[PDB]
Amino acid sequence: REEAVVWDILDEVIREHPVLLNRAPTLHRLGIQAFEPVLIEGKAIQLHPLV
Amino acid sequence: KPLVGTGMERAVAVDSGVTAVAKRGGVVQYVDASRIVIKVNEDEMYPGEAGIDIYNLTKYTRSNQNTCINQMPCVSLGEPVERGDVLADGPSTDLGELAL
Amino acid sequence: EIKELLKLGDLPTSGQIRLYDGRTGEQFERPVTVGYMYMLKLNHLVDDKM
Amino acid sequence: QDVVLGLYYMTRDCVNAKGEGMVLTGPKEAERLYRSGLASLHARVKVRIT
Amino acid sequence: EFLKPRLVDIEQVSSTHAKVTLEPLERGFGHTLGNALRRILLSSMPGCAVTEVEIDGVLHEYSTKEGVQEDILEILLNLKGLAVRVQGKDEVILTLNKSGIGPVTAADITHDGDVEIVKPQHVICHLTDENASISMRIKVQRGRGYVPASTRIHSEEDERPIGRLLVDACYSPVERIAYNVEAARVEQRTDLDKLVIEMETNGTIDPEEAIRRAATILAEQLEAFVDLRDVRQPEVKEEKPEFDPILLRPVDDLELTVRSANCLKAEAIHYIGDLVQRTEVELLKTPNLGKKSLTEIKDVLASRGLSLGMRLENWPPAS
Amino acid sequence: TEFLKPRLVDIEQVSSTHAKVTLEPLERGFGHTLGNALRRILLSSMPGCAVTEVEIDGVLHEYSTKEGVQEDILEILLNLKGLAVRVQGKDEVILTLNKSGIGPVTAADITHDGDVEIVKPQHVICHLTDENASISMRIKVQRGRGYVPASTRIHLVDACYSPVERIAYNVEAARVEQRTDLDKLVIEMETNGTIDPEEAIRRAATILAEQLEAFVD
Amino acid sequence: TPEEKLLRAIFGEKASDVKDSSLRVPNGVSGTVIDVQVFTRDGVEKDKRA
Repeated sequence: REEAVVWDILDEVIREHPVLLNRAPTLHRLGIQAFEPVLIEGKAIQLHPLV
Repeated sequence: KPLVGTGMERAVAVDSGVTAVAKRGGVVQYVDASRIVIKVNEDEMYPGEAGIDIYNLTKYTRSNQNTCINQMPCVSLGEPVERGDVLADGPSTDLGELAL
Repeated sequence: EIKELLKLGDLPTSGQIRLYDGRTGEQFERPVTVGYMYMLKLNHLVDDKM
Repeated sequence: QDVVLGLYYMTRDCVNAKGEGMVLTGPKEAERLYRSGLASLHARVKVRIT
Repeated sequence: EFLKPRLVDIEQVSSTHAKVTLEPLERGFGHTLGNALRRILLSSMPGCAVTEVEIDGVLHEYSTKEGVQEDILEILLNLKGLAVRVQGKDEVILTLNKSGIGPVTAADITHDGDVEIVKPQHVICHLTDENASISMRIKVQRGRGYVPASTRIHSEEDERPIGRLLVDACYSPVERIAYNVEAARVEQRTDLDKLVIEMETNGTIDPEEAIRRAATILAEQLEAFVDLRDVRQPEVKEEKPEFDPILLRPVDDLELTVRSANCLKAEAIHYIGDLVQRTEVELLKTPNLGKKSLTEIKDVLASRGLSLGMRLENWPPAS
Repeated sequence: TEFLKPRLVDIEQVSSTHAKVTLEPLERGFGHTLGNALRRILLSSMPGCAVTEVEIDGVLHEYSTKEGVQEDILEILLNLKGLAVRVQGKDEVILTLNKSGIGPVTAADITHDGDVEIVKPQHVICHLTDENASISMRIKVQRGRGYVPASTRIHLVDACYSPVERIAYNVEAARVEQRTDLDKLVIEMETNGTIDPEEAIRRAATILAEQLEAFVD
Repeated sequence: TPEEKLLRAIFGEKASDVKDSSLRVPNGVSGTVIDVQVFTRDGVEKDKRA
């Protein structure tokens, strides 16, 4: 139902829970890296520029 | 329409089927978002069956890549058009030019 | 011919003007180029990839 | 790339511009001088640093 | 130990465009109020613009009226920019009617005491066959900023009118804003400054009206800025629902017959927490209920798992 | 029509002079407009009292040397800018620095006047070397709105009137349950000690309200 | 199963002999219906809408 109550729950489960980001040809171990997720309005992934 | 163009855009729009190009030169009898009727000039008009050229327009419809392909009339009621004139724009064509 | 058509348009030959940051309202150092570029949206639209 | 072009233009100097030659108590008031358009970003200056 | 500005000559030059000037400005406040006003002028200004539209014989944006040379998708995209101004009302449904081979302008609408069509030449569509004829119920609301069509279905709850084609809402009458502070010396003062705020309206806000309601917001925002009370919220809401939530849904959800649908409006029963507690006794004495009329209600309460007429010594709690 | 005014605002202050305030949820664009407009008033047009002119005892010019002090003349001018002055009923006061002997001349070593309040008597003005080393000068504090350099006087110390040592505003996204992009405005400010950051903003904002006394209803 | 059986008996649902296979709109994509076609076997009766 996407009840608005759930959004506040999701932010709890998201906090200290890393996710893994991996881009096309995995060449060195830095091809997969773990980030802490920040919720975004939009359908694209936001990737820190230094990485 | 491209502000910065090359000149080819009219050739690509017309030669690609997407646009509706006048068969015979004449004057417009009726203009609908649906169809366009051309009352043929005498010179180009065949002797028998007389009559008018009637162009039925393609309206909102699915493409191979799920984009929409829709024709629109680019002339107004009772305007002179000659044979080989642009009668209706396809999608991503403006006024006879190719506007991607 | 471009610069000449800029004259007729009463626009600088540089192709550049000064701009102001809409947030702080202050000037942008250096002239920046502004102009019109025909641009396409290609059909790698996000809400198909996601 | 974008980010380094940033710092370069910042920590760079030109021969003569706003703020030429003055002296400031510390970094804190060096920004104060710039943000208000009194000093140029790149002008030769003695400042107290620690 | 400070000064304060005010607005001297406001100089129109078109219905759409005018340079309003603000004379008593101190050193630098020019660019300070100047930028911080453009920000609140380009966004937060009130505006009315057409929200929904129903047209005679058309079912969706993507069709073709007979004898018109636009497509519904184009006529809608023409209305988005129809520039109206209304006064006491908040949502007003205008009506359009015209026949015959002829450009239907904005003037061809019908007038209401509050409707001012600030541009009556504005093309809406063209007819093209002698006895072709269109009619539409255009509905205009008034809000703030940009409410695009899509977000305008989550409130649903029966917006069913298939005819109503929703158009993207451009609720704002600012087109483009531009200040420039030229220096202006009142005869004696070291150096004060001017502020020419050149602006470009759609025609339906008179510059002074605007620039005032602009400064108003800045106040209410800065209102909380003055002191800073570290403020927070109570929070910790309630985690104890007694009854089953089903008793908090309206009686529509029961999917019942029309003669029985209005009848619970009558005898004062919206939520089913009241239909739940009204026995069969209560029901012959209610307007228009009988042998065929009440068998219907004992059957849609069975499927959902409730019964007619019981108690709950606590209805309904509690805020 | 009606607007959005913020809720939840936490001032977390580090030291009494410095403080960091977070304040959500602002309407779209309202973080930058309030942020930038308040930065300008905090920095540029903020009433304060700093040192403006210095006539020296021993030498007429700012490229000379005083016997007994290793800090150059241009050095002490900077120390003067870093003295925080606040006058009470008096609009202008001028102090005398009377101190001599082996050791640093602090700010508690200045004359204490009735309408004078030195916010840091610890502030180091200049050091004194061995033997005797004589120093007494007249240093004129002035009252003004802003930061006025020594260079702008045509007919001398840069005058740093305003209490603000540094201001920056950071605008970040804040969500309100079912609102997508709102602003969270973080103001960080450092002061010269003559007024605490919390109150500094109050009057800072009051100033901007006073200028709108012509349009609001 | 038992607990499903007991549940059907408490709330009285006539556990149907037919599965739900209906064509539904894919999650996230949203638009306007503009056309419906029905193709029927030669010799099966065209239903109402068809």
